[PDB]
Amino acid sequence: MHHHHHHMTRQEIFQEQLAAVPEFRGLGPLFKSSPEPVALTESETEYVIRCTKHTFTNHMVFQFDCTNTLNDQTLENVTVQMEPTEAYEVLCYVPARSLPYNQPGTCYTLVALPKEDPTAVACTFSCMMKFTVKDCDPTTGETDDEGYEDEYVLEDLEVTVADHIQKVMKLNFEAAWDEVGDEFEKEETFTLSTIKTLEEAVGNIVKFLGMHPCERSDKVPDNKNTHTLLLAGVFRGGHDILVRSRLLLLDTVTMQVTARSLEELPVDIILASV
Ligand SMILES: [Mg+2]
Repeated sequence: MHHHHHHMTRQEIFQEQLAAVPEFRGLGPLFKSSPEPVALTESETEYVIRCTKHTFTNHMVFQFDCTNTLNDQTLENVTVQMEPTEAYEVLCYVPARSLPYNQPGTCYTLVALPKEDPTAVACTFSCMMKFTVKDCDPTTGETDDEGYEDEYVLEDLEVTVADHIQKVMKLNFEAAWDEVGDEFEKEETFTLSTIKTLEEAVGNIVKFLGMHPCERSDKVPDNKNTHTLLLAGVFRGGHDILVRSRLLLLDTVTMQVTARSLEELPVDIILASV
């Protein structure tokens, strides 16, 4: 046999970084990280704040990679305070100790996932940078050690169902469907009373759920007013979540959505979210 060398993935690298923060020691394995960050300030403003969402089994860590672009200040003890609309609970802030001009640094916010009503995955967080400002001379580097506390309002951060699911390919959706079986199979019919094409309905569902459309089911053929969308993912904690939507277009769209998993909670989440 030929022996390959292991190359670390993006997820393995984040896992290593996060396992090195003492506050995150008991979170269990990293489940997923958002494939691209979100900017929480407008372009060409004082700060660049790039947020990556890291999902664990029962928690989420929000990583903020932060740049102070102003040459007449250094920021210290920087966090991004987060206030949720729903029952996510902030547990810990890990600050960036120092943000000198044009030297990026990372802070984190740790939150628990909703316990009492675990289907409540949608949440909006009001975000505010909190920090100490120390004036410094742009040319001399000289810093005034008498700092003061300040804050800076950021854009809201949205968390959705797509943050709790990792997309996964299934080449044979029906085999996967059968393998999971029907112990927690649930179906709900939804009326999409504003939507007048199958293409819009399918595109919207695929984007919202953040699951993988199997067997080219994200492509609607011409001459058809019926269609079946087949979606696959893995829910946090490692169990597959599979969704079938049977859509019918008559003036507008109606659909029968069925979900299967070995775990009841993701099925409930899909149906509540859609
Ligand atoms: Mg200034």
